[PDB]
Amino acid sequence: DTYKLILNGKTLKGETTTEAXDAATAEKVFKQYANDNGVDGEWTYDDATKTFTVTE
Repeated sequence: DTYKLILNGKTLKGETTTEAXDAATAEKVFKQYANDNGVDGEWTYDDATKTFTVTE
């Protein structure tokens, strides 16, 4: 399935998507993406919309 990431850092805002097996693998990929763009963040997930949000 396609999972979505919502970036809601203090300055880093945006959305991006990735394909995954399960949600946990998508989370690991998204966390690396966020890290490479300056956000280490508080992570939440809405399974109904297959959407992760990372907040600072």
